Amino acid sequence: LGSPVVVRGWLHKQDSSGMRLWKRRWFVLADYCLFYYKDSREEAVLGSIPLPSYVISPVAPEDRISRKYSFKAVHTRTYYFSADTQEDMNAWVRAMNQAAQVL
Repeated sequence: LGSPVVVRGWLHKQDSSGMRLWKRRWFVLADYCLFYYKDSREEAVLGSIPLPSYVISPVAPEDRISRKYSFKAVHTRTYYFSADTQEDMNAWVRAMNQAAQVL
């Protein structure tokens, strides 16, 4: 990966299907995209989310997420994310919106 990185670290990503369980992955925001890995070795990339035209917004009322410090990226498909702290949630939403918002 020769891209410059905006931010890295742990987030919980809710699964699409199954029991919709929250998984802890290592996330890298680089080149206007989220890359997720098992861990911080950032060796084998599990998934990719190109962020342009995705709206990242906290705590979707109807979406009834029980877990705290949770936010969502909607493909204006939606992904649900959760940080360990309020500070992290804010840093991530800023970062993702900067990448997403192409005016």
